[PDB]
Formats: sequence, structure tokens, C-alpha cells
Amino acid sequence: MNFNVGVDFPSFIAWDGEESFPVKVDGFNQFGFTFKTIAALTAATTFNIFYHEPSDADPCVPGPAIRVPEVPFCDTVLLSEDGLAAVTLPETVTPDSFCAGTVPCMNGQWISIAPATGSETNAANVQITVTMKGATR
Amino acid sequence: TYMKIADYGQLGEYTCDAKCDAEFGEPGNIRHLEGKTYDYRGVFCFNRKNLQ
Amino acid sequence: TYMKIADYGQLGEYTCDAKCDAEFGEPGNIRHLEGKTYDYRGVFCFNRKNLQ
Amino acid sequence: MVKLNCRPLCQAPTASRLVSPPCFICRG
Repeated sequence: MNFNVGVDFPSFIAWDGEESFPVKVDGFNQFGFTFKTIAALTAATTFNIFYHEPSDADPCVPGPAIRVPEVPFCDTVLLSEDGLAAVTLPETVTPDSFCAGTVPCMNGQWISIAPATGSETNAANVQITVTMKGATR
Repeated sequence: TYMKIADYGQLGEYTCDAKCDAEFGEPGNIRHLEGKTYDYRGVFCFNRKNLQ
Repeated sequence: TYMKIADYGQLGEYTCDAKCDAEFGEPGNIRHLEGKTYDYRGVFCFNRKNLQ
Repeated sequence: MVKLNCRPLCQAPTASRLVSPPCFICRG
């Protein structure tokens, strides 16, 4: 007895493994990511996060990709030495499982994920999707 | 969070007489929206020597 | 079915006095109208358990 | 039986002139 859960927390494709897709978030208030490995990797895979702004030409087309900073909570001591949030799927992840993730403070209108340089050939074997939460507008 | 009525929609029609039948029409739509709150904070320092 | 009136008559001439013979202008006309009434039918169900 | 219930995401402005009866003119 599954509901029409398309509406009431839909989702979109963020990273097919070959290219990213900026996705709007304004309609909702909360959101998170979902990572899926299609094959066994060879090293930890780092992905930088980026947010976009409505291009001045069209108020609902994403502009460039500004990199969102990193926010430490209470016991975070790593700080990623750059304060520019990025997420690294660790090596040895079984290709029948998933992992969650999110940024605690949003900024802009669109979200995009791009594999950090050097670890981009394993990105060809990963799929990242995004889910939202209840509707604001 | 709260509820909202998109539109009641049409529910019935002017059929002709002598027909033991009817139509289903169109149901409405009931969206369920939600919102968050926000914070607003500030700080300020001193020297405690000018405060005396 | 109901009753319409088209118009009234024309009899009533002011003819001269030497003429010992009156006339009949135009008696009149009444109509008889009809009309039906229309209906509105509709139907809808619910899934007994999915509604409860 | 699948059924869709779809909705847009980008709103557009709603601008419109507010024309009014112009300067009074005389038929002549």
C-alpha cells in the first residue's frame, strides 16, 4: 500500500557519473543526498559541492557554481584545511549499499556535485541523487 | 506545517434524462505545506577598562 | 406548458355616422409555449480501507 | 494504474497596465 510519495518528498538526478545537474531547492526547506556505488572503487572519492544563483537573464535558471563553505559543529577537528565543504566517499564500499549526506546551512537556489580532480575516474562508477522535504511554496 | 486546498474541481455534469448512469467528474487536490523559522544573533566586545 | 399573449385588437374605429355598418379590425393572437427541465447526475467511490 | 499529479517550479511576474478613462473629449 505505497502512497503517491512522488509528491511529498520527491527526488532528482544530481550526478549520473558523467555530468552534474543543478537542481532547484526553493520550493522546499530541507534536503539531503544519496550516494550509490555501481562498482567497487579503487580509492576514496572526493566531491566538491557547489550552489548556484538565478542567472540575471532568467530568474529561474542557475548561474555559475560558487563553492559552499564548510561548517564545523562541536567536535569537528578536521576542518578540511580549506573551509570549503566537500564529501569523500571512503574506499571499500560495497556496491549494494548507500550513504546519506547534507550541508546543514544552505545558500543560493541550486545544488551541484563535482568530483574533485584526481579522483574523477572512479566518479564514472558512482551515482548521486538528491531528495527534498516538505514544500514551502 | 499545514494544509492547503488547491482547487475543489468539478464534480458532476448536466446529463440527459432517461439514463441510469452517471460520471465520476474530477476530484480536487489537497496539498500539505510546511515552513521553518530563523535565527538572528550578534556579538560585541569591550575592554572593561573603558567600562569603568 | 404556459400561455403567451402576442398583441391585442384593432376594433374600435372612429368611422363616420352616416355608415350604419361597423367593422372588425384584427381580433388578436395568443400563443401556447412549452419547455422541459434538465438534470445533473454524478457518481464516485472510495477504497473502503484506503479511506478509513 | 499509475496516475500523475504534476506541478511547475518557476513563477513568472504578472504586470499589466492600469488604463483609465482619458481626458474628457466632446463629440464635435
